[PDB]
Amino acid sequence: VLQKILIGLILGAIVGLILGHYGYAHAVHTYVKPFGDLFVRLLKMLVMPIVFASLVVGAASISPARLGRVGVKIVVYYLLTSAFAVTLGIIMARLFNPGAGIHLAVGGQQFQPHQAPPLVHILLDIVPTNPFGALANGQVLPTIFFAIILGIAITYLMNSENEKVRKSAETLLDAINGLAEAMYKIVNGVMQYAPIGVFALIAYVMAEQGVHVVGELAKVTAAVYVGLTLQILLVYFVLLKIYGIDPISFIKHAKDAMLTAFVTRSSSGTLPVTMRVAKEMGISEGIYSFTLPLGATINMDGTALYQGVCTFFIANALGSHLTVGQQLTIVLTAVLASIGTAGVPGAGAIMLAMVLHSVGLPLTDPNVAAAYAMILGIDAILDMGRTMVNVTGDLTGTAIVAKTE
Amino acid sequence: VLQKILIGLILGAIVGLILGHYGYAHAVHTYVKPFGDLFVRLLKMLVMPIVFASLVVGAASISPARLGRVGVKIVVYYLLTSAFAVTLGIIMARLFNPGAGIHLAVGGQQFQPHQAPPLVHILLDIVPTNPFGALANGQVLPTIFFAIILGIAITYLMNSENEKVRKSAETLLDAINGLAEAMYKIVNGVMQYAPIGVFALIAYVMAEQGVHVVGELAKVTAAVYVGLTLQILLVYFVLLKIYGIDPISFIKHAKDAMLTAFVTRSSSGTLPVTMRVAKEMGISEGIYSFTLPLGATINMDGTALYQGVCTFFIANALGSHLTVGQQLTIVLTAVLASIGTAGVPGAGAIMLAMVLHSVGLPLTDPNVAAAYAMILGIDAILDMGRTMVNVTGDLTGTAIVAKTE
Amino acid sequence: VLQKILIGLILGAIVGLILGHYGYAHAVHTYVKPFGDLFVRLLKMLVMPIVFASLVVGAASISPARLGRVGVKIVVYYLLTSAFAVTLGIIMARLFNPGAGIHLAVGGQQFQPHQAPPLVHILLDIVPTNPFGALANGQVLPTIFFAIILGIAITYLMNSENEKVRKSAETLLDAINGLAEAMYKIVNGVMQYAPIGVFALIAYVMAEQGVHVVGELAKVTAAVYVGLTLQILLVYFVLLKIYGIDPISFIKHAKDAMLTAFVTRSSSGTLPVTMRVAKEMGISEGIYSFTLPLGATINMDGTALYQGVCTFFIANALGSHLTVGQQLTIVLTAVLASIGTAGVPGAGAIMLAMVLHSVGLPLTDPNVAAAYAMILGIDAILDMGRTMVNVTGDLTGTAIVAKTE
Repeated sequence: VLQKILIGLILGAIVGLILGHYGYAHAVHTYVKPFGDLFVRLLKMLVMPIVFASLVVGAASISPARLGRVGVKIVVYYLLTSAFAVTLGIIMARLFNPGAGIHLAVGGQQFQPHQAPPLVHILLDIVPTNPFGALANGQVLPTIFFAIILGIAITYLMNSENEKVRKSAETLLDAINGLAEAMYKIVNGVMQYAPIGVFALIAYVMAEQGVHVVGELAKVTAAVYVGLTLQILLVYFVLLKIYGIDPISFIKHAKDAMLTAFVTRSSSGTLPVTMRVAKEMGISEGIYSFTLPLGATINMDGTALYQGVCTFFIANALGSHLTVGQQLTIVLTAVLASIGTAGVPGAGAIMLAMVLHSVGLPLTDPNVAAAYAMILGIDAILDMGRTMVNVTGDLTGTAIVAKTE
Repeated sequence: VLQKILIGLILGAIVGLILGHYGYAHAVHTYVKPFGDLFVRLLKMLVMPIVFASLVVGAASISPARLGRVGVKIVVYYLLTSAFAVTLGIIMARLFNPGAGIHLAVGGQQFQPHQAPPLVHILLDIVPTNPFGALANGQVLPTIFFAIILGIAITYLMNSENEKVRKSAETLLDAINGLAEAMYKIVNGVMQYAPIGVFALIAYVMAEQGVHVVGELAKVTAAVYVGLTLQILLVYFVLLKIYGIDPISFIKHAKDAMLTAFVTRSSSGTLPVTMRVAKEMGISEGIYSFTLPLGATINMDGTALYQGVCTFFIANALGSHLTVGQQLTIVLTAVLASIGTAGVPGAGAIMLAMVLHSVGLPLTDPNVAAAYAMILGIDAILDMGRTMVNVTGDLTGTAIVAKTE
Repeated sequence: VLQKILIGLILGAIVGLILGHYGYAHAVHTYVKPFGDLFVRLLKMLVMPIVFASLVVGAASISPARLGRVGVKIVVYYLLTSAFAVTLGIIMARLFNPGAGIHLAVGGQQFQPHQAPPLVHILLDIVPTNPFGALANGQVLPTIFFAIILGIAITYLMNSENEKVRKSAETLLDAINGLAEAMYKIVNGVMQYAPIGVFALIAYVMAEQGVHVVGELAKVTAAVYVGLTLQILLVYFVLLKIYGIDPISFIKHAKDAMLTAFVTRSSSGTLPVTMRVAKEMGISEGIYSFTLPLGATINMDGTALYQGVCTFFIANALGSHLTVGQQLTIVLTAVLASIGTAGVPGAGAIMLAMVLHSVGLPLTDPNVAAAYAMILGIDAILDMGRTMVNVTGDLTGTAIVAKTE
């Protein structure tokens, strides 16, 4: 499996890259990308039962602390891993270069989605209004919430005086587990397609946007991937070791999701695999159940590091000192944008504006707008990497709060 | 419990009221309404499983009569309680006078709701086309219907020749009961937040519309509340007592629903609590499972009483003789719009036009428009009261048909 | 039933027919059609749970072959039965004649549906993106797919070394079967309404379009019906008989679905009755569970026949030679459109264009557009017949792939 995917990944990225230089970009998109979609598709499909079932059951564990404790632990873990990652980006963007060379074609045309939901209508939006609707619409947040409340609820019912009560409660709680179980059985079968999918998936990415990783972009591309590489070593290997956990047992188990998350670019779409991985490394369904999903949307260290290295790239190709010292605002805003950024195909660059405006350079004065347009050119490239470091870091922390609680 | 809420209630009312007389209305809203929202959120959530689950189970009771009997009983009980209520509000509107004080500013703007669905595509719309969708979209009517057809079906399945058919039936039927059971477990938990919720809720209501209970409205305001008051004494207590049931054990057990319905204003959103109260006083799940939901949308004695007093208020501020003798039309159309009115936040005043134009005064002729416009200024206040009489009345007739059948 | 359904259909088709010849069409439509709608509503209701549940369960049978084998078989079966039907239409439309009587009214108006989703965005669209969304949205295909994958997934879970895995698996698998079981109990119940519905339903159709089946249209009408009849004897009996299964016993056991489908016109909405008929003749729930739905959208021998007799009707009123020899284009295109045509109210006529344009005469050349607009007059008439030969042949194919595999 891991060799058939790697065989696919490598020979793919190569087969792609050739065609992009021979001008077959469009022809890879009309013939190859679908085979790679059937994969992204066949994954998205498991996201909803798997997440749901494996968390109502996931209130197996001790309500008050376990969950509550595990939560407070991984939330603090998430925030720090995020904040650090942008700092490591901020620096990486100094060492390796963004780009001082002047951006040509002024006026790229970048729209203003200022109608950005008020923070209150987001936090309040975390409580479902129809667990069923929320359930049948994606919405892997309220769905998380309702699962927990339903789980905790089921647990209490089993400690009841009545024999009736605890019986029907265990019928349901079992049935829900049937699903939970049945779902992984699938994540496995539909993982076998991953080779073809992976190959076909990058065949597009490279033959469409790789054939442009040159100029100052090449510097940035590299300025990001190196920044990324370090985030794994300097942060995940470093925090794993001190936490009594084997870095090679880690990055060999999670070697499955690690890749899916890189070819798909959908952190959220990778969730079924990410969750099989956590399960297939013996973590309690009370941890990986409320950590990976809550994290498949909060912890985006990779995106944050990317947001840092990108604030400088526009600050350079614009001509500011990046408000030296007050680039701790970037450190902050990029942590705030991390949370927000949604784990869909490629919306980190979109949610990158909030940070850009915080350093002082809005997406409207067409110098900033036309420089941004260049970043968006090398984005299928940039994302892959960060959308790994995004899923990896969520496991790193599941593995921590694993041993811990 | 009832005290923690009562403390919050009275104290909130005062806190609000004062802030509204100092000009802090927009600050309560931006700050305090969300705590009251989180409450309504947390309830709206349980509305869908609770209704579904506790009704498939609800087909424990004897298919033919019980349901078929209890049904026809509670509809007659409902229609009359609604008719009585508007008559009682017409009386209450002649005695306590609405207001012959000539309408002020001419320019209210009220578009015509003529596109009010045909009765055909309303009755037929009671049969769901996708129980799963009807299930996952609110729609607590077709959902009611399916639940019963599912139950009754699960009932026949147990009396089967095969032991497998009867086994699986009892699996499902049980699992379903898990949810239902589990869902009340939450009604009790989420009930604990209510004090903070309640306080936060009226805090807004009063410091936004309470600080406007003046002019002719103050009369109408009171003209309505005194009517509502009687509707509890003269009808509910009187019809409770006569059927061999204790009015004080009633208002003692149903104290919870009554209040949540008063602050929420959501008759429908109060359904979980209301349904716990029904079970928390021993009505069989074969009755409160099909009376309260079907009642949270048909029986709205309060709205009809509020719809009575309000047709006159415009007949007074317009100079119409309230079409003496032919005000039996209000009596009818209000019983007809009662039904129609949906237990959402505040649509009694909207569904009022059906009754208004039936009396002769159309919502288009600027005089009526500008009359209506004032009533709608003091609505949060006006609604709270009738929202109570609305939930209350559903319990009353469920308590009647409790003893009867 | 059987005779009350027949008594309703016969007297109804007449009661209708009469009112039309006197001018009351619209009245039949305001008072009668609703009863015949409450039937179609009461069927459509069970198409979603009956389909899903009777197929997760339907992964009773041997994963590898059985399914796969059964699958490859029915598809070849369908593709041949379809292709034959049209050929049988072409012929039937050469012997019986469309019309050499020149189209009159030029000025009918037909908007070009050039936006016809690509075959790729249809085939990838067969895999759900949220089984729950697709569950709650019709989508009796994505849902078919996810069922099989959750069924097969559950089977393996049952042969698990753990006892926990195999317990919760059989709890779930049972709960699902409960519904599947319950859902047939209903199809029986709401099948009793059938005579009322049937009666009311042809009452409309006849008294609104029957009183128009005259002239070259009456010829066409007969040409399509004589053609359909022949598709039944010459292909269904003659293909049942050869495969060793009694025709009279087949067209006796499926006289139920056979009729609902003729009065409903919705092959898709008839499904629950079609599935009960399958079960009630003893086909394994692992065949009729994945042959009938994946047939209520792909196998439409009826539509296809009607598509050949129509492509001929136009090239006659228009005066072409129907591209003689190359009407095997139609033969092909029709089978291709048959698949596409989806078993809803009356859209075979809509999807007819693709065949027409392939033959040569597009729907926008105001001549063709006016011939076609006549065909669309006697449509629910033509539809009834082909919406039978449509379902009938979806069983015939399950009756073969029953015996064989």
